[PDB]
Amino acid sequence: DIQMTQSPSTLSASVGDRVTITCRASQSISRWLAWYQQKPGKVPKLLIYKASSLESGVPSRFSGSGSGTEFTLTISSLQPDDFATYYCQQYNSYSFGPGTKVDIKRTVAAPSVFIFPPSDEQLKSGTASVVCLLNNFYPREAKVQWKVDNALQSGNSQESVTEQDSKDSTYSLSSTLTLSKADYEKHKVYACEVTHQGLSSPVTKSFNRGEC
Amino acid sequence: GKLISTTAVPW
Amino acid sequence: VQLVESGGGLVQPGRSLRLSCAASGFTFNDYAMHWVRQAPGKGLEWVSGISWDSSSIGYADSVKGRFTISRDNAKNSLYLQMNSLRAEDMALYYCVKGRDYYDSGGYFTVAFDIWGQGTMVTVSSASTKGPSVFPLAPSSKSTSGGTAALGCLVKDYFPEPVTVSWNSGALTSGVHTFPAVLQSSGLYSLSSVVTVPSSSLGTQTYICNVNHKPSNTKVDKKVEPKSCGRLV
Repeated sequence: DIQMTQSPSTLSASVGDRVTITCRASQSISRWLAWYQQKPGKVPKLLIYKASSLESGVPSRFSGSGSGTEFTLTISSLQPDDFATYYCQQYNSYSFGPGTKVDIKRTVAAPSVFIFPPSDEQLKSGTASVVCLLNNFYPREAKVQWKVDNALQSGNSQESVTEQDSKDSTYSLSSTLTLSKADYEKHKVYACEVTHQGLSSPVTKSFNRGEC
Repeated sequence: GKLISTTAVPW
Repeated sequence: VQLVESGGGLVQPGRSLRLSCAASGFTFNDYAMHWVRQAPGKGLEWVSGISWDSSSIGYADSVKGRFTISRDNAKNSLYLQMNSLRAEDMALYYCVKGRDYYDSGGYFTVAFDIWGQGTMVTVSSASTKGPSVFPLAPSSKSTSGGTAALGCLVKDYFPEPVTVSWNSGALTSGVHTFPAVLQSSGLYSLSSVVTVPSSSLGTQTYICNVNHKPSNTKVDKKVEPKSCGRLV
């Protein structure tokens, strides 16, 4: 069993940058390593194989090096076609690295944070969904924590994120806390606490069920 | 070392 | 040059599917051939492979004993027989052509140079179901500057996909419709949100149009303001 790791997991880049991303094998794989590009909804594309051979038709700004356990993929001058996720794979036994996503750098933008109580219609059905919206932020990394009467929640929320916006290059994210009606009715304060590079302190959006 | 390999070559 | 997969679809856990891949535009018999899968929103996982001469076969640990790879060179076809399917086998399955290389006494794949578009495999015990659509009501807790956020929670449907529009396509600016999430119940859920001017709020009608073709469900939900705390 050969573990492939990749670093960084994400990278913010600009057209014209030289970007180098890393792939590592838990044991020697000699030169039997290939790099693939993949974009949302599209098929992966072979870029490099045997560690450093450039595939026919692939632009020469792409290069690969390494042998044994440490491998690198380099883009000498990033072009708009190159924003994508990049995967390495070893050919002793075909395990893939977890991927490196190269997205479009823009200025740091803190999310705008909004909270939504459950609807009467939904409560009537026996469930309560509480939604927290993080709108138009960058970079992608963001932490959302739920608190119910100030007790930190775990295991009862799920989040979803958009792809990077093609015009303003931001992300948006929802986090949804799901409870039974009875549990929702046992507490009073529902709060979404957001941490993000664009914020000097965490932002909390909250409501009191009895006022809402 | 190879999970899948053959000694035979298609040429 | 092309690889065309078929055989995918919806199957219940424990049942079987047989995938096919028809190759054209290259000498199929001369190449190792492989299957790679990608679960929704996740990375790539190699599944199975077979050498050009069929003498050597391999499987990912996660599928071995349950999947069988084979090829029919006369029909320029590759196959994957998948038994005892689980939820974790849900994925788009790509048929993939290998490029091979001789080293240290052996001939082995070093690249996957041609990939099919994939055939989608959905493994679920869930029954087809239309969503319930709930308002994400704009309130004093969902404003930011001169704007208010509102939306619709499209909950508990199966299978993917649903579509969401706002005011029949008239409202598109500021709309974010999130990828669905698969809940522990086996049903999907999704929210669609939009930011609007707060100065017309409650006077201006906002209706989300939700369509779930698999259940022939069409829901238009008017999203009304909500009192949630005091003005600020």
